[PDB]
Amino acid sequence: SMSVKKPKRDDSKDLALCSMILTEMETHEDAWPFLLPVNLKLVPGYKKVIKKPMDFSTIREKLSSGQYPNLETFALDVRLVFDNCETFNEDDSDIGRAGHNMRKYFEKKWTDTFK
Repeated sequence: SMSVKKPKRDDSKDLALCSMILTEMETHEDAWPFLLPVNLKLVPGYKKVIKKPMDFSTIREKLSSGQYPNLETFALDVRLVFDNCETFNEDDSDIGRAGHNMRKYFEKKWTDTFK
């Protein structure tokens, strides 16, 4: 509350550390469905159904330009990419499997870097 704060957790390396995680997600062999925005002209239904499209290149640009206020808003966008994927793709598809795999890969790196 006013003049009552928990001890100050050091957040000075968060930017650099999120950048490293995102590099690792970008270079994963199963990243290919997620590297670029879904083409809303060429994929029927996507625009209407997925209210908030997100992809790795859009996260990279937001990160590099100071549009994440803290590490939690970064994680929310990464999770949005996988939540979108699950909304549009059957589990038993190459893309649906890719999204599950990448979500796991991310959540481990997230815990090991910060928790």
